[PDB]
Amino acid sequence: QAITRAMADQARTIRIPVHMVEVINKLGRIQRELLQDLGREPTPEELAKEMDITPEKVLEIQQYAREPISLDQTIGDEGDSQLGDFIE
DNA sequence: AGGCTGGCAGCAGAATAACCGGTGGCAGCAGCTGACCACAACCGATTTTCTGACC
Repeated sequence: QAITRAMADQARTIRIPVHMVEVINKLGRIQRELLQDLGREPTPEELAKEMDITPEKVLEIQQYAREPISLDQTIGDEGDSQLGDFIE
């Protein structure tokens, strides 16, 4: 309990609370188990009717579940420039 | 009897899974307002300046 609770509290930059981390993990497991059986990526309608929620709610959860990229990686593959100098 | 001098050798660094309880936020909305536009009228002189009669 302590390890999983603290991993939810500290694993992310923009902190997501524990209950939304629970529903993100549940949506991930549901999507993986449906993708294995279908042979295809499941639609938001199929995920929403599986998890007993709305497709808008599924889209909001998949919106919240995104990690930031970094400003310091060299997006020029020659290494001369980094990403933080290409932002207006 | 060891020691501290000497190269000698080796190395760091820089550049090019779920429950339960509780508690506070919050948004939605009837329901006092209460200040506020806001038309819309209505008058209070005001000044001009004819209008009308006076002898």
